[PDB]
Amino acid sequence: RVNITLECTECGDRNYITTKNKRENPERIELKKYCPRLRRVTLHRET
Amino acid sequence: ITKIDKNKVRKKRHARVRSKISGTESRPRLNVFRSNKNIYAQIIDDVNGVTLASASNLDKDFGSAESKVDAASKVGELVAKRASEKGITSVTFDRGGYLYHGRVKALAEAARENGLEF
Amino acid sequence: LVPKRVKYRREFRGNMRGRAKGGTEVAFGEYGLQAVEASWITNRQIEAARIAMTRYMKRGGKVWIKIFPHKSYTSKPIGVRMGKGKGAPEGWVSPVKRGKIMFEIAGVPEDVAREALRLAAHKLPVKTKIVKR
Amino acid sequence: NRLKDQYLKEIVPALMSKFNYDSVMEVPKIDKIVINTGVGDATANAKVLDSAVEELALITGQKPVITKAKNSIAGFRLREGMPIGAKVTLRGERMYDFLDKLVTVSLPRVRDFRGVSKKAFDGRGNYTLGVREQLIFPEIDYDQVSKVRGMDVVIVTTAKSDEESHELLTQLGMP
Amino acid sequence: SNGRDSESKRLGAKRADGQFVTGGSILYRQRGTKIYPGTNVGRGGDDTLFAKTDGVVRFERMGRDKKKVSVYP
Amino acid sequence: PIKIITPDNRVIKKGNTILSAKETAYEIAGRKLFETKAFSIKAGDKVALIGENASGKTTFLKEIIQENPNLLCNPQAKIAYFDQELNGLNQTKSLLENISEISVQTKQVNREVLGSMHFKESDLHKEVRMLSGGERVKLLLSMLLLSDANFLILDQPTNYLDIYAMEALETLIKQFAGTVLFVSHDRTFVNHVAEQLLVIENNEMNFHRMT
Amino acid sequence: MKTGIHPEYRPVVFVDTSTDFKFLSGSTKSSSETIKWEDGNEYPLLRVEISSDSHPFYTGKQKHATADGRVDRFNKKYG
RNA sequence: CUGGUAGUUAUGGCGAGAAGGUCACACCCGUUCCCAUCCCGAACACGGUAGUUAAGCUUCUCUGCGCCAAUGGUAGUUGGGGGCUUCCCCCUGCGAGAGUAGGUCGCUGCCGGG
RNA sequence: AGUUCGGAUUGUAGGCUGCAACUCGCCUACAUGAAGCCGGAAUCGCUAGUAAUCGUGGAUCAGCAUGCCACGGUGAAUACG
RNA sequence: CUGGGGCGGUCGCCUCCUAAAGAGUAACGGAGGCGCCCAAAGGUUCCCUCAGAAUGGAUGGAAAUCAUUCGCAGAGUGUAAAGGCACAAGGGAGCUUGACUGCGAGACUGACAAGUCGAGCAGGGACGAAAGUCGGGCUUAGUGAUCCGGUGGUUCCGCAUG
RNA sequence: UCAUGGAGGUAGAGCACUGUUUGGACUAGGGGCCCUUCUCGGGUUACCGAAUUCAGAUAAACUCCGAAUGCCAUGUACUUA
RNA sequence: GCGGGGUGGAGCAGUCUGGUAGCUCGUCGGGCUCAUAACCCGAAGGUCGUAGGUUCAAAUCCUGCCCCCGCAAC
Ligand SMILES: Nc1ncnc2c1ncn2[C@@H]1O[C@H](COP(=O)(O)OP(=O)(O)OP(=O)(O)O)[C@@H](O)[C@H]1O
Ligand SMILES: [K+]
Ligand SMILES: [Mg+2]
Ligand SMILES: [Mg+2]
Ligand SMILES: [Mg+2]
Ligand SMILES: [Mg+2]
Ligand SMILES: [Mg+2]
Ligand SMILES: [Mg+2]
Ligand SMILES: [Mg+2]
Ligand SMILES: [Mg+2]
Repeated sequence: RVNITLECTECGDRNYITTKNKRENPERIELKKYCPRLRRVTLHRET
Repeated sequence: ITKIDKNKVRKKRHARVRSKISGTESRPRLNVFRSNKNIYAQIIDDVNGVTLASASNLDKDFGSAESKVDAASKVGELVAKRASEKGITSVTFDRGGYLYHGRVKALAEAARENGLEF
Repeated sequence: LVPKRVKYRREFRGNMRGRAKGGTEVAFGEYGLQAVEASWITNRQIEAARIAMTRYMKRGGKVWIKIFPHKSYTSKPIGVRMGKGKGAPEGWVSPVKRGKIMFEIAGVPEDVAREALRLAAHKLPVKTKIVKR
Repeated sequence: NRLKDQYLKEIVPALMSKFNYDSVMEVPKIDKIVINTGVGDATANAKVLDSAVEELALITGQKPVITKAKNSIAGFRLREGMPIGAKVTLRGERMYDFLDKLVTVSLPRVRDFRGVSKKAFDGRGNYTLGVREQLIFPEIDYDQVSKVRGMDVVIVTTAKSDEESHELLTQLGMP
Repeated sequence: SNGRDSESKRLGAKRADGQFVTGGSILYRQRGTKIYPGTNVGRGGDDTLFAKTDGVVRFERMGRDKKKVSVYP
Repeated sequence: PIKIITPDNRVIKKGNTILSAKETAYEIAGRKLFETKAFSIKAGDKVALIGENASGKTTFLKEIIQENPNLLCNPQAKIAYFDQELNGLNQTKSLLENISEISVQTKQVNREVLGSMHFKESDLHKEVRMLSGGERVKLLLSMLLLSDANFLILDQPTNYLDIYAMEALETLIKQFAGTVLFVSHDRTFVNHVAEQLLVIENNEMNFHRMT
Repeated sequence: MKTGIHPEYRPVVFVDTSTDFKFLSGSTKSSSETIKWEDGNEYPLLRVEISSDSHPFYTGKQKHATADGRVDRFNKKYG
């Protein structure tokens, strides 16, 4: 169970921090979250 | 066996609906009651409880026999008419505890087609 | 007497204000022992009174002990200051209020009954009287 | 619809002229049959369901649902949520076919078939038995059964009492 | 062994029946819905009943074993 | 330490002929590999199989499991094979799946054997793609031990094992109730384990009840 | 019923091969035979041993009272 | 009158008993289409009215359970004052719970067919 | 090849003997088919017609022998010391 | 801190009782918990409802699973307890990521620091036909100042100018 | 202060839950005398006995109930600072 | 009350790191011997004090009790 920055793929800008269990979710999470630079929803993956 | 009462389980669902919907003058509730022979329908406000308008497949007018589903469409069109007459433009649909699948969805979309807005 | 299982070991002392809530009216037995003043009554006192009554009745009659020692009490040992926690439980008691019928008898005559209840009362820290159905 | 035809032809008039009903709808019917294995062995092996499910579906003609435990029990080494046995609900044409097959073919195949207990009534008007060993049914071979187990057969009725239920099942052919 | 407690959370009511109240005001802090939310009233994440429009507080009975609160201008 | 815990599969009589193989010259692409001089293998035999590289060993094992009539394994033998290149696993399945499908045995027993191979709780849901070269070997051997087999047959299990696991495997093969036919270029392991020897030399296969 | 889930289930004619009692009902097993019983339809034929038409509990059952056991055997051997 | 739809703290319910009806509400019939079930046309969903008031449902009867429910008193109590002070008594005001007399098979409102 | 090996053990039915075959005889038929796939540490007989091996007979005895005492048939290896 | 000091215990956060029917309320007063977890144990849309008993039943028994009946909750509510919840906040399924960005009239609490609730506005989305709900979880604990360092980013500065 | 409207669960009371408990009915089951007996099942024992149920007691951390007071406010009432 | 421990008959591990029963002596049996010992060959003997928990599974991790050896208290 670990804290996780989430960076945008179009920007590379770390828009969010959240958590995951590092065993039950062993991969870089991907989630669709708003990027305020672009002012649209965008796919963010873990760093 | 004690069989079910369809109407009672229907009203249990209808309470799930009504815990999130009620009617007001600005935006009444459009209730759909369904039977095996016909469909009844009403437009009512709950602050007052006067059924502002209505329609049904039991009337002396407009009768037809297209396996009850296009009859449902007719009831939708007819509440749309009879409500736009009395000034209503906006309401919240109440599926009565029935699903938004068949006769009910047909009623609804006939209303949406004619002069009635959700 | 003791309660077998207790949820909270340590418990406040309480009050004995007011007349007894119920149990003032002897119901089961013919004769009974009424408390006129309030007091605590221990399991030991109940045991003593019961045995004395039963010996004078020589295994006759039917006895009822209405009260039970639910509550507990602590005492700190000697040489121990105040504080550093509440004491350990030592004994079980019944807070008896005035009017309460602590003991009842059926199954024996007037004389035997009155005399056995008299013998019982002297083991108790409460002023009593004796009362019939 | 051998036995449904039979039912509506002969037994409803016969049974209502016996029990003297005030209408044609007081007359009993079979609502349903419910078959249930009751597997507890599945705590320790997964192959057992893999046998029983296929075997019921062959015996019955529609897939069984694996039922699960409502609560956890340590005396059976049983955690909640585990899969315990399977069941089927047969209604209509297939319950009638199942009774047809049953009395016609499989009940006689039992070792010493001298009928079945008439006292086995729930008190409300339904009946239950249990096939001790599933090889009694023809749809399944003996050479496929690694290990035998039984299953409860519930015959549910709209009958209000044991008498009416027994007469229904006697007219349909249950000994 | 023992001897720890938590800071008390100042629960209970915060405005009275008949008391005018500005929007957003807190009306009843609580755990769960010891008082249900009513008319012009919400329930927050921590179950607090707050007013949504300017108005006058009113405590009102629902069915027997339950209560609510409403705000009426 | 590691040691393997084996379920009591079947205990057929020591001395029963498990495999009768008659004398026969073999060839896979036409080219001769060797000549078998005939022999038999009994139950309880810890048969080593020895040879250089490209000697005919893996080929011979494939012939066994394909049931050449020149190599009659008796019935009730219950073969169980381990390959040099680990094809016996399904690279799709997790290992609890891969081993709970092929285990005839109880879940508890399945987990006991995995524990005896020293797989942690974290590992059960890993892909076979996701495993050490040694853990894959342990998977196939644990799967082989859960299968009800009375006749193990093992082409080079010494490959990606450490000292602890090689000692535990030595113990296994040396204590194993059934019968076993293994290959290994470890002289140490084969000396420690070999009760009997199958030898390929100069295109001549032979058999010896020696070490 | 759904599609694909349930097994092949079809109307099949049982026949008691003790007395040729014919009887239609649904099942999921050919027994590698077919007939056209009840003219107007094909039906596979799931032949079988004893049926309700022949079982002794549904019919006569006094049979197989063959010997009393050891007694007639003694008296038959020694007169 | 009846089918929906509401409000009202169960005096509104639970239970029991009785009468009626494809005008409606139903049960029922079927799965041919939509769509459906860890399986199942039971449910949902669709298409129909052959049989029925058995049950749901409408109406009516009841005090068995439940619910409500005073009056009077008792408890406890604010304030004041007394003592003999594990506690208690008195004056004024308020005032239960329990229990009892008694009430209850609902009461109001809207729309549509007949 | 646990085999047409092996032949136990058991079931049924027979035969003899003897007043009598359960305890408790022997033999037969059918069926069953056990253990055993050459024996740990140790230990025994034998130098020639012997050892090994095969059958036979006698006594005791109604019946009851793998035991005992005699019989012949076949017939070796080895002895440095 | 401390019924002298000391030993022993405790030191921060949550929950009950004490706490005297608003709130608050002490003690080396009585009881327990926390320093997490969950990628579904969240969001929505739809669906339904538990414990336990009575029997009837093949392995299967006091008690696995099944049928009928009774049953306002005697269950469950990730976890302590209190409050609350069955017109769900309890259970399944589908689709998803609102476990969003900017903020926030106004209130609670409160020495300060801080903590708490927040309708609603805008942006751009998820679910749903729609209404509408969604700024984590039934609620209340799950945490720690600055100073100093590190990482990423930036139409900021850059000791004469670049 | 008066009137009016409200939150609130104390005192008390009560047992409608949870615990503690008395007496009675009744019992799964344990101990013994045993009948037996593959101790299988019975004669069963007041020697106990989970629970279940009827009546009656008890509660700071129990509540179907529930005051007085005190608190919040509203008012134009009536005084007062 | 505080520490150690409780595992075949004895002494000791193994526990911390869940699947693994071990070392020495001894016991029983058979051999050697005139017999005993020693030696050689085989075998048995522990459900890990106990009652409950957690876990797929416990000597092993958690809890209560009961015992033994020390140290204190008395
Ligand atoms: N299917 C085949 N087709 C052609 N040649 C083959 C095939 N299988 C094996 N061979 C050849 O046969 C020879 C020996 O084969 P195999 O791999 O079985 O040997 P081995 O003794 O088991 O070797 P190793 O232990 O190194 O794997 C090699 O030359 C190999 O290339
Ligand atoms: K006295
Ligand atoms: Mg929250
Ligand atoms: Mg590696
Ligand atoms: Mg010589
Ligand atoms: Mg307070
Ligand atoms: Mg510069
Ligand atoms: Mg009190
Ligand atoms: Mg109290
Ligand atoms: Mg172990």
